[PDB]
Formats: sequence, structure tokens, C-alpha cells
Amino acid sequence: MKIALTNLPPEHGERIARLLVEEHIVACVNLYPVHSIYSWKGEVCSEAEVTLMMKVSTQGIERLKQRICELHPYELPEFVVIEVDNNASLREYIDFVKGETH
Amino acid sequence: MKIALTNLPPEHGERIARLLVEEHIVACVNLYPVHSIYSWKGEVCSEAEVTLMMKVSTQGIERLKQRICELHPYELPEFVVIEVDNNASLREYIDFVKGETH
Amino acid sequence: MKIALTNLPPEHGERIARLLVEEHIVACVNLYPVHSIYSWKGEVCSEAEVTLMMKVSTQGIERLKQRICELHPYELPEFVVIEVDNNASLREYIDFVKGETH
Amino acid sequence: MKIALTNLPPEHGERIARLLVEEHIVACVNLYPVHSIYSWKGEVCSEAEVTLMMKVSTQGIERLKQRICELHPYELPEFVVIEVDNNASLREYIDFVKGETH
Amino acid sequence: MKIALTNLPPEHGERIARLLVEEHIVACVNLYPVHSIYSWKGEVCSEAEVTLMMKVSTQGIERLKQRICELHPYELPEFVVIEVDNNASLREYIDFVKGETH
Amino acid sequence: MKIALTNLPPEHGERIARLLVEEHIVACVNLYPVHSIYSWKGEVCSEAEVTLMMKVSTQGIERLKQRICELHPYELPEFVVIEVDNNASLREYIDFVKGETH
Repeated sequence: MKIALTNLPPEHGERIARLLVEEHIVACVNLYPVHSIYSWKGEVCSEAEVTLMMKVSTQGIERLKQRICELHPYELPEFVVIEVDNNASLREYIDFVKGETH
Repeated sequence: MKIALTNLPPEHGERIARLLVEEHIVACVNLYPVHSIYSWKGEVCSEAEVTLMMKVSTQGIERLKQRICELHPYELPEFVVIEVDNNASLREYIDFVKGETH
Repeated sequence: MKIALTNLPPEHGERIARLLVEEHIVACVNLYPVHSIYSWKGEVCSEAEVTLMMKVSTQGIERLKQRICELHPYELPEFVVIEVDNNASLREYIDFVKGETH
Repeated sequence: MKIALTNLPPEHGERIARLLVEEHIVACVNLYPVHSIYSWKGEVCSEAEVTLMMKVSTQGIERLKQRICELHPYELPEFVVIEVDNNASLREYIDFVKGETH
Repeated sequence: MKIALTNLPPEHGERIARLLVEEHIVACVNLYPVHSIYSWKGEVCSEAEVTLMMKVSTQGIERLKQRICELHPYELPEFVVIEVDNNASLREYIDFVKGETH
Repeated sequence: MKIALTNLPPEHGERIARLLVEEHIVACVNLYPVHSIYSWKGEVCSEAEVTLMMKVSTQGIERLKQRICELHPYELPEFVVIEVDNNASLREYIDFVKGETH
């Protein structure tokens, strides 16, 4: 399995997280609000966002990336994938994540 | 060192995080609330949870996993381990984490 | 690219996050509050902190570590670097992070 | 002006807040996530919710109540009006809140 | 009804809230984490706390105050009652709050 | 005592709160992040802000208002005073709030 992150305006975060679970593209999402500061086209931007921490099988990652890009309101969305130490994690939890990712 | 994640109902999060530090199974825990959406036995579940981001030596991970499973109220708890780039991290901070993990 | 974490008292979190983006040492920071429990010099410490989740090019990490250490109010600050699965992430987002990291 | 409070599931909180601002039923809304513990039909319930702290003109309250009852997903919604000390508050802020409310 | 506020250390906030709901001393509690900055014995204090926003019937307030003073870990606890506009609030919500309070 | 509310950009919320406590203009401040949706000059605005829930003595309110207007970065700042039921609240807490306010 892996963890994937994106950030969404709070309008869309929950909607999109819900869809991803309904469509079984991810097993589980944690959402929490966040304050983002970034450089964009020569300016320091400060925004209210929600982070989606998404739990998906390692092979379901490509499909997730595709879907995020379809649904995401930003020209250039964040999609950052983090590697999980699968063998140090709880075996039955990874198996669960794999099972719910169709 | 590594980072480990679990999610707990807010009732147990703080209690369990406190124990793990008192028993020196982890060096440090960050707790923050989270909204979780996941698939479970054919249903979309939506819950209030607290994420525990736990900082532990690389070899203390097995013991942490065992302890989490003993204390965790869920049939199938989340326990996800994330690999840390140890050499790009601050050396003295990893040494601290190692030292507090007995 | 990589993700880097530190935790700061809420007094300094925002200030420091802002500087790092203005100085183009990181592309983007997400800040969120956190409750931290850790062992320090024989005692269980409980504090209000803010987590800075920082997005930086893989080679800009050394400079970030140096800067964090210059600005951070703690004797021993947290600086934890997490490896990103660059090829499973969105290519154009990594390119963006690289571009904003001077 | 007055402050009104409601709690919504995260899936509806942001959507509904947005609408109330756009329709000029409230001047401003502050949303923040919350863990709700409540008694309901003989069960202790524990939910992820988002609080909407709404700023509205005194004369706009009944419309807000009406609209909240229309849009709210719950059978029995929360609508709680908090008493503002209008003389002690800042005049220009109250005026702003009056001017954005219809 | 009225709203009552207190702040607790995270280790006690969730436990205490749960009790007050179970004992039917409050109908509902919303908890959310908070950073507290306060003056105490000549020191500026900075703490992680969790706010409990409690819904109780008017006649239930003194019991709530009494129970808060019994359970609260602090020498001098916070107990602040906020004035609800009962006529402008939703009747059925107030009634619900009355019915869950003893 | 009374409760006063304002909202600030995250870059100023913590700094300003700290000052008001140090100068003994408020006894205590609770800060928490918030997503603000508000109407402003014909635009629906969506911002990251931090709420300051401030505890002050009744006679200290005007100074607090004055100081908030001085320090606040916004042209038109939020300053909203919430009505506390002083008899129903805990006497010793009110007294503490009076004693820390000048």
C-alpha cells in the first residue's frame, strides 16, 4: 500500500474524498484543515485548504492519480505519494486496504 | 527512525498516546483530529477520529506495533509505518528519538 | 522532491513558514495545529505546537535543514524528512516544487 | 447583529455555508471541525461535524433560521442564537454585517 | 437552554465530555482543540487544551457547574455561561436539549 | 467578564494574542484555526483565519476594543462581544479574569 496526499479548497475536499471511497478507488481517507503558504507565478499565496490523506493499494495508485486529476478544480493539483514500509506495518491492515481498493 | 500512524476514536487517542510515551515505546506523539471516510463490510463509514503521528527508532517499531494492537479498541486497527530519510533528517533529532525509545 | 516536517510553538510556526516560502527555500507549506506529547530529560511533556509540512526539491533539502536550524527556537528542533515516491506522484507537481525551490 | 450556530456533517457544512453567503443571508461564516458527543434515542452518539459560526443582522435571523431548516440534512437541526452586545462590539463591523444581509 | 464553556487538557477533555453526556447533565458537547495563552502567577502560559462547548437546559446549569467543579483537574477551572436567545433559536432544538437534560 | 471575538490572518493571530495577554488587556485567549467565507465588495471570499476567543473583564472591554483596532491588519476588523451570564458562570473564574485585566 501507499499513502497519497492532495490539498483541496474546503468546498471540494469532502465531496471528492467521499467519491473516491464510494467508487472504491481508495480504502480510507482522513481529512483535516490546513493553512497553505506557497509560491505561485511570482507571489506568496496563503489559502484555507483541506488535506486528504488517502490509503490505497500500491497498484491502485495510477487510477487514483487519474481520478484526482479529473475531479480536481486546480490547473496544477497536488498529488504526492508517500511510500509505506509495508512489512513493518500491520499485515491485516494492508490486506484490508488492498481488499477495498477494487 | 520511522514515523508510525494509527487512528483512534477521540476517547482513546490521548490516553493511548500518553501511555506510549510513559512506557518509552515512542519518543514523541503528535495528535490532531481528523474526519475519516472508509469502506467497511460493504458500507461508507464517516467518523470522528484522532491521528497519532508517532516518532520511534527503527528497531522499536515491532514493539510499538505489538503494543498498539494490545491497546487499540478496533477489531482491525490502522498501523501504517512511514520510512524516514534518516540521513537528510537532523542527525541529533534521530539520536534523540533513538535515546528515548527504550 | 521530498516532504520535511518540523514542529514549532504556534508563536513562530507561521512566521517561519512564511520566511521559507519568501526566501524560496520551500515551494509550499501546510500548517496545522497539533498536540505533542514527548519525553525530554526525564519528563513527559505536553505542548501546543504547529506542524509544518514542507514541500521541497530533493536537492534543496540540505539548505532547508540549515535554515530551520538557524531560525528554530528549540535547542534540539525536529527535522524529519520523508521520501516521496516521485514517479507515482504527479509529474507536473514535482516539476512545480523543483521550479519554486531556488 | 447576532451570532447563530449550527453543526453539520462535513459533507454539507461547506456547501451550505457557501450558499448562505452567496444568497446574502449571512455576511460571514466561520467553519471549524468539531467532535460532537450527544444523546439521541437512548444512544451516546459520537460524530464528526463542522460548526458554522454565522454572522447575521438582527432582522435577518428568521430568514436564516428558515433557510437553515430548509437546507439542513438532519430531522432536528441545531440552530442556536448567541446574544451579541451590540454597543460594546465595533460599530463598523456590525454595520458591515447589516449591509451584507438582506 | 444555555451554552456553557470550559477548557480542559486533552487527556481529560474527551473523558469528561463523555461522562456529562452519559449522566444526562448535558444534551450535547462539541469539542475542538485550542491553543490557550493565559496569564497565571506572573507567567505567560501557553497550553494545548480542548474546548468543550456544552448544551444544557437552563435549569440544568447549576448541576453542570457542580459536576464540572468535581471532575475538573485544575485548581481554578473555567466555567463560562454564554447567553442564548431562546426565542430566536429553534424551538425543537431547545426542547431536545431540555429533554436530554435531567 | 465578557467574551470578545476577532479573526485574524494566521501570520498575526498568534502574535497579537500574545501581546494582549502580556499587556494584561485580556486574562486569557483561545486560538483555533477557522475557514472564513464572507462577502466583501461583491466577491465571495474564502480565507484561512484564526479565531481569538478572548476573556476580559467588563470594564476592560473598551481598552481591548481600542487595542484590537490599533494592532489589527484589516481595514475593517472583526470585534464582537458575546454576552456572558456572570451569575451562572463560576465566580472564581470571573474573579481571576478580573484580576488579570487592567
